[PDB]
Amino acid sequence: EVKLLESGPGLVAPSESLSITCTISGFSLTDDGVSWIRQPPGKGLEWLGVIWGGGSTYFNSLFKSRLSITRDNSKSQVFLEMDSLQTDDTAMYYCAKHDGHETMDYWGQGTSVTVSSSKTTPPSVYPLAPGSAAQTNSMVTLGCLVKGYFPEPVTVTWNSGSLSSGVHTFPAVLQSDLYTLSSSVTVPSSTWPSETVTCNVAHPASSTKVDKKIVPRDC
Amino acid sequence: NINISCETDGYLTKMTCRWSTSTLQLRYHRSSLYCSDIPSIHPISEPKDCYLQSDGFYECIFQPIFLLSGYTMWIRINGSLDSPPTCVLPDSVVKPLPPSSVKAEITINIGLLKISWNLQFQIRYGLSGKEVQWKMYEVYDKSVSLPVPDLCAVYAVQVRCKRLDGLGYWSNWSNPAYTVV
Amino acid sequence: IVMTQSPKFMSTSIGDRVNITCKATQNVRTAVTWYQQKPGQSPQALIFLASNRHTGVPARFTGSGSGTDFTLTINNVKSEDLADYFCLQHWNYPLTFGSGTKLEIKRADAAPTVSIFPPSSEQLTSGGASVVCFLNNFYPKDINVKWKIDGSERQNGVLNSWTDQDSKDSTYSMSSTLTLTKDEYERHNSYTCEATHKTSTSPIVKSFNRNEC
Ligand code: NA
Repeated sequence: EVKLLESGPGLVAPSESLSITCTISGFSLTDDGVSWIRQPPGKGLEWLGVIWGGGSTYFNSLFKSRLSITRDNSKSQVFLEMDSLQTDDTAMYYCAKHDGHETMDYWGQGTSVTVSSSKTTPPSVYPLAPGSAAQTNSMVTLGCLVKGYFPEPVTVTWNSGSLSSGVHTFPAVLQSDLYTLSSSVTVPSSTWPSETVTCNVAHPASSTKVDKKIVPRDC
Repeated sequence: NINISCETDGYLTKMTCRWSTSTLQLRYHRSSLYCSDIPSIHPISEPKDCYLQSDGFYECIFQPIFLLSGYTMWIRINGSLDSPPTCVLPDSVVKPLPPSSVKAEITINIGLLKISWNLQFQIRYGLSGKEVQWKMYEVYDKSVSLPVPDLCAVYAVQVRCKRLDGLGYWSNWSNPAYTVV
Repeated sequence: IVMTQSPKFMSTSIGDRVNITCKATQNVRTAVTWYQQKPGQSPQALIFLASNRHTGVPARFTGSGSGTDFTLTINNVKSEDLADYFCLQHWNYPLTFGSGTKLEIKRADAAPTVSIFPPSSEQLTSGGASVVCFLNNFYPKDINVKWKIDGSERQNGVLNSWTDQDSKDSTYSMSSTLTLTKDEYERHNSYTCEATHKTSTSPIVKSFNRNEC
C-alpha cells in the first residue's frame, strides 16, 4: 500500500533552517510527483512545492527564495529544506503523492514544526489512580497527566495501544510557556487493579518514551 | 501541425513515441483517468528526452508506462508556441508479442495439417518454396487443422495475433515453423 | 487562483444530507479534488477530477461541477463523517486549497460521566499537586465545572480542555485540572469537582479526602 512518513526536528529556532525527510513506500519516486504542503494553526493549507517524477521542481512563488526539494530515489526519500524560518512558519508539514498531473492521492502523517527561541522541554508523566478502585456501572476510570513539555506534540497510548476504545486524550493547554495534557481510560472493574494498566507517553522532540503503570492506593 | 504517434511494447514495460519536422521539446500531461472528448494543452506538464534517429524521426521513451492513464502530448516550440495536442491511452497502442512455440504437423491417417502455438489469430501457410505462396486463415478462439493439397509436401507456417476486440496492433508474424509428417 | 469555501461550519444530523461548495476565481475545468480531514488526522481523498471516488470511499459521497463551481455532497451522514472538508485545484501553479468547512453533528442530550483524581506521589515528590476531573461523553458542549476545596470555591489554577466531537457517538468530553503547590494541597482535606450541565438541574458531584498511608 502507498505510504509517506515525514521525519523532522519538532523545533526550529528563528532564522535557522528546517530540514524534513519524507520516506515513501509502495510506489517509485520516478513515476510520480511528491509535494510539500503546510497547515498553519487555524489557517488554510498552503502548497509549498513539488518534485515531479522526472525530477523537475516547481515552487510556490511565495517560498522560492528559500526552498529546496531534492530526493534520493535509491532510498525512496524526498527532502525538504526551508531557510530563515520565523514565527509564522510554525505549522504542520506534510508530504503527499500525486497521481499523474491531476490530483494528490495520498498524504503523509505530517510532522509538527514550531519556530521559537524557547528550548525543548520533556514532560513529567504522572499516573492518575483514583481514591479507590470502587466501580460505577461495572467500570473504573484511570488516567495519565503529561505536564510541562515543549514544543507540541506528545502522543499517549494505553497498554501499548491494546486499550483504545475507552480512551479520551484531550488537547494540550498552555500553563506558563509549557504544554500540559491528560488522557483518561475507562475499563471493567473486574480487570483493575487485577490486570496491569500502563500509559505510554512519547515526546519525540525530546526523544522521550516513558511508561507509567497505574498503581492502586491501598496500604 | 506536428504528428506524434506511439506504440506500447508487448511486455507492457514501455511506450515509444515518434515525431518529425527554433528549439523543440515534447511535453506531456498525464491524467489520473483517460482522454477527454477534446485534447488540450494543460498548464501542468513535464518534458521528455527525444532523440533524432537515422530515419529523420525523433524517438521518446516512456518507461515504465501507466497503461490506463491518458497521456496528452505536444511539442513546445521557441516567445513560445505549442503544437496541437493529442491524447493517448497506452493500453490501446500495444503491439503484442508473436505467438510462440509454433508447431506444424501433418498426420497421414487424419489427412489434415494441424497447427498450434483474449486474442484473434491469423495463420499463413504455403508450399516451402522461394517467395512462398501464402494461404491465410483466421481464428477467433489454441490449435487448428486445415486441408492441404499435398500431404507429402513441406509447408512453412506463421501465426500472428491481435486483440480480439480489434484495438492495438498486430504482432509480427512468428518465426516460420516447418511441417513434419 | 483562489478556491473560496463560504461555509466555515455546517451543522447536520445523523442520516441527513449536506452540500459543501467551493468556487474558483478562474476556470479549473474538472481538476478539483475533495479531501476529508478528521480531528488529529491527515487529509484523505474523497473525490478527484470533480466527480470520481477515491478507492474505498462509500457511494454516499458524490461530487459535481466544472469550470469555477464545485460541490461535494454527503448523503446519509454518519458519525465518522465528523471532519473538515476542503477542496484543491490541480489545474495550474500554485496549487491552492480551499480554507475548509467543518461538519458538526447534532445528537440527543447526554449527561457527563464524571471522575476525580488526586495528585500522584510522583508529582507530590516534585513539589506540585494537580487534581484532575474528567467529564466524559456528554452533549451539548456547554458545561460548567466548579472546584471546591473544603467547601470553598476555587477558580485560580484551573485549566479546561474539550475534545472534538467523538467519531462514534458524537459526544464531547472535557478535562479540568486544578493545580496547587504541594504545601497548599497538604493543608486541606476535601476536594470536589462539580459539573452542571443542561441535562440536569442538580450538579454531578465527585469528591475525595486527602488521605496518606
Ligand atoms: Na477491581
